[PDB]
Amino acid sequence: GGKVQIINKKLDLSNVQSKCGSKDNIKHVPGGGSVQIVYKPVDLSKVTSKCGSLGNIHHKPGGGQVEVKSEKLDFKDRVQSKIGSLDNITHVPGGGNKKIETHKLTFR
Amino acid sequence: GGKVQIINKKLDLSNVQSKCGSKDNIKHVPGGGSVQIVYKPVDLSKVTSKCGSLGNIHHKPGGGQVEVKSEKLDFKDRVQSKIGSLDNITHVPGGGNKKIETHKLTFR
Amino acid sequence: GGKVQIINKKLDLSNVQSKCGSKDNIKHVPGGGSVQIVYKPVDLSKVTSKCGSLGNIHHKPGGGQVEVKSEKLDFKDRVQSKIGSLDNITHVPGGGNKKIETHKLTFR
Amino acid sequence: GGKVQIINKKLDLSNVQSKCGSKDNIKHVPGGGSVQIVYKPVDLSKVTSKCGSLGNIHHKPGGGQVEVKSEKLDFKDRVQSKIGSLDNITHVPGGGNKKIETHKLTFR
Amino acid sequence: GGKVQIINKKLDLSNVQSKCGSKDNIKHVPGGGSVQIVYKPVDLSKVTSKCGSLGNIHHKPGGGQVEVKSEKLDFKDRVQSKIGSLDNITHVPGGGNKKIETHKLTFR
Amino acid sequence: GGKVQIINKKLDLSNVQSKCGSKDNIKHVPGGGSVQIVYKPVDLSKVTSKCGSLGNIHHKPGGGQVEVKSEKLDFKDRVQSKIGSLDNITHVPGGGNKKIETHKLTFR
Amino acid sequence: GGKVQIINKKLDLSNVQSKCGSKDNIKHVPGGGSVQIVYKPVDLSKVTSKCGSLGNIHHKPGGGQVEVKSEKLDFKDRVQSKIGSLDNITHVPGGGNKKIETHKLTFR
Amino acid sequence: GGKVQIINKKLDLSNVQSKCGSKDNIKHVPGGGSVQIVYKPVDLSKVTSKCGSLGNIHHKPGGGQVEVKSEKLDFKDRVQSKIGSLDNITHVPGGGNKKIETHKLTFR
Amino acid sequence: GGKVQIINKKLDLSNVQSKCGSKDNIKHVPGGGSVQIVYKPVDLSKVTSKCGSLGNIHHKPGGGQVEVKSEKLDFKDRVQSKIGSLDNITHVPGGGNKKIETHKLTFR
Amino acid sequence: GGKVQIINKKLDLSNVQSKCGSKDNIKHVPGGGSVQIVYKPVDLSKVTSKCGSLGNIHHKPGGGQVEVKSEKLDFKDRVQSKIGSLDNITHVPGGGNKKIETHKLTFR
Repeated sequence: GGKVQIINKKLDLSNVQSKCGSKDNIKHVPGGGSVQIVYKPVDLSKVTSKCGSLGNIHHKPGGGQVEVKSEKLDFKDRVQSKIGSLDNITHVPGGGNKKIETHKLTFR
Repeated sequence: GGKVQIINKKLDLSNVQSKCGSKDNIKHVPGGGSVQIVYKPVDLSKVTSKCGSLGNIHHKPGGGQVEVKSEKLDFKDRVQSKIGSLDNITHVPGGGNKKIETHKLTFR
Repeated sequence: GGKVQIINKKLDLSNVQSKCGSKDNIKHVPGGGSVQIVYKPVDLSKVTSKCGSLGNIHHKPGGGQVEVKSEKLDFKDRVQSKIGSLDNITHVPGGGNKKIETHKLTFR
Repeated sequence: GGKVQIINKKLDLSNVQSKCGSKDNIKHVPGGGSVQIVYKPVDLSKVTSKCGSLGNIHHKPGGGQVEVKSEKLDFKDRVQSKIGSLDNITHVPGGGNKKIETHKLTFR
Repeated sequence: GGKVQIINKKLDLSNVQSKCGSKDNIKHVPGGGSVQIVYKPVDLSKVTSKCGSLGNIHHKPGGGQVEVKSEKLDFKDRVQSKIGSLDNITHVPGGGNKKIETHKLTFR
Repeated sequence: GGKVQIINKKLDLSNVQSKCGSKDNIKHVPGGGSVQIVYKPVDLSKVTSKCGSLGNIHHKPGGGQVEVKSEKLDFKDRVQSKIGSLDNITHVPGGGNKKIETHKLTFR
Repeated sequence: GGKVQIINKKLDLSNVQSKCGSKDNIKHVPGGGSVQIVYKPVDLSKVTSKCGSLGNIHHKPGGGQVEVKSEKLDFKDRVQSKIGSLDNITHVPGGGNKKIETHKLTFR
Repeated sequence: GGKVQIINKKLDLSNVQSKCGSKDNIKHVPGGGSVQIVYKPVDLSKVTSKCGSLGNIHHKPGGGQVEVKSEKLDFKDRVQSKIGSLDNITHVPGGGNKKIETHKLTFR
Repeated sequence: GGKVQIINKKLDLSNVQSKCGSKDNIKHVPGGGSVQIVYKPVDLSKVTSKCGSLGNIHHKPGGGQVEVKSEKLDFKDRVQSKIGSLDNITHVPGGGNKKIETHKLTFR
Repeated sequence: GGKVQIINKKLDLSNVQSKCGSKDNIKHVPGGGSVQIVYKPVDLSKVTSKCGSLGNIHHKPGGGQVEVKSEKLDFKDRVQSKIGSLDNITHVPGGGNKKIETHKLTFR
């Protein structure tokens, strides 16, 4: 018959801030003629502010409980592909350029 | 017969802030002639503010409960594809350029 | 019959800040004609502010509980692919350039 | 029947800050004609501020509990691929250059 | 029946700061025609500020508990690939250069 | 009574070309925030092709002619002005820059 | 009574070319925040192709002609001005720079 | 009564070329924050191709002609000015620089 | 009564070339923050190709002609000015530099 | 009554080339923060190709001609100015430098 006693008096808590930056995939692209791939971004982040909070309360003297919490996250991947291919490209951001060529020949 | 006693008096809690930035996939693109792919962004983020809160209360003395919480998340992937291909491209953001060619020949 | 006693009085807590920077994949790209790949960014970060908070309370004298918490995260990968290929490229950001050629020949 | 007694009085805690910098993958790229690959960034970072906080309270005299906490993280990788290939490239950021050639011949 | 007594009075704690720099993969690249690969950055860092905080409290006299905490992190890798290949490149950031050639011939 | 005799027979004249480049004042300016002044460009150029042509023929034996050809071109200039002034300028073509200031104070 | 006799037979003249480059004042300026002044460019150039041509023919035996050809070109200049002034300038083409200041104070 | 006789037969003249380069004042400037002044470029150049051509023919036996050809070109200049002034400048093309200041104070 | 006789037969003239390079004032400047002044470039150059050509023909026996050719070119200059002034400059093309200052104080 | 006889037969003239290099004032400057002045370049050059050509022909027996050719070129200069001044300059092309100062104080 044990006793748990938690007395809180005159508690003044303030300014508990938790901030995170932006997570943008493809943003602000004025360039062109490119290949930009973001392949499978997985986000399991956690931004948390706790201020004067309590957890779970479990008063179970002499009990035979079975508490099971399971969180199975599977990301098995079998990737046999062709990602991000770019060729036969002429890219001229400059001005006043003359006689630019790009030739490709292929025989099979 | 144990006793749990939690007394809270004169509690003044304020300013508990939790902020997160934007998560944009393809935003603000004035460039052109490109390939921009965001393939499968999975978001499991959590932005939480707790202020003077309590969890679950479980008063089960001498009990035989079976509490099971399961969260199965499956993302098995078999990708055999062709992602982000870009060729035979002339890209001229510059001004006053002359005689730009891009030739490709293929035989099979 | 043990006793746990936690007395808090005249508590003044303030300014608990937890900040993190931005996590952007492909941002602010005015260049072009490139290949930019972010392949599988996995984020399990945690930004946390705790201020005057308590954890879980478990008052179980003489109990036979079985508490199991499992978190299985699987990222098995079998990647046999072709990532980030770029050829047969002429890239002229300069101005006033003359007679630039890029030739490729292939026989199989 | 042991007794645990924690008395806190006249507690003045302030300014507990925890900050982290930005984690950006491909940011601020005005160059072009390149290959930029960020392959699998895994983030398990933790930014934490604790101020006047307590952990879990477990009052279990004479108990036979079995508390198991498991966190299995698997990242088995079998990568047999071709990452970051770039050839047959002419790259002229300079101005006023003349007669630049790049030739490639292949026989199989 | 032992007794644990922790009395705190007139506690004035302030200015507990913990800061870390930015962790950016590919940032601020005005150069071009290059190959830039960041292959698998794993981050398990921890930035922590504790100010007047307590750990877990375990009052279990004469108990037979089994507390097991396991954290298995697996990163087995079998990489047989071709990472970061760059050839047949002419790269002229200078100005006023004349007659630059780069030839490659291959027979198999 | 002198005699002037000019006999031309079997004359085959071809390919007499006279070309000049462009004379542009302010052309192809993607930059900004500048002061670009072209003050009084005077052009008296002459591009001429003559092929099998003859000049003036003057048959004046024993004459008292007065032939006067005058071409007076005056460009007297008295410039007491303020040309091309540019100040109190912040010019940031770069990206990701922080906290740039430009202050000017004047007392008369 | 003198005689001038010029006989031309079987004349085959070809390929008489006279070319000049471009004369551009302010061309191809992607830079900014500058002062660019071209003050009074005077062009009296002459690009000429003559092929099988003759000049003026003057048959004036015993004459008292007065032939006067005058070409007066005046460019008297009295410039007391302020040309090309640029100050109080911050110019940052670079990226990721921090805390750049430029202060000017003046008292008269 | 003298006689001038010029007989030309079987004349084959070809390939008479006269070329000159470009004369550009301010061209191809990607730099910025500068002062670039071209003050009074005077061009009296002459690019000439003559192929099988004759000059003026003057048959004036016993004449009293007065032939006067005058070409007066005046460029008297009295310049008392302030050309090309540039100060109080911070110029940072580099990246990642911190805390750059430029201060000017003046008292009169 | 003297006789001048010039007989030309079977004349084969070819390949008479006269070329000159470019005369550019301010060209190809990617640097910045500078003062670049080209003050009064006077060009009186002459690029000439003569191939099988004759000069002026003057058949004036016993004449009293007065032939005067005058070419007066005046460039009197009285320059009392301030050309090319540049101060109070911080110029950082390098990267990663810290705490650069440039201070100027003036009292009159 | 003297006789001048010039007979040319079977004349084969070829390959008469006269070339000159470029005369550029301020070209290809990637450096910055400098003072670059080209003050009054006067060009009276002459590039000439003569191939099978004749000069002026003057058949004036017993004449009293007065032939005067005058070419007056005046460049009197009175320069009392201040050309090319540059001070109070910090110039850091290097990277990773710390704490660079440049101070100037003036009293009059």
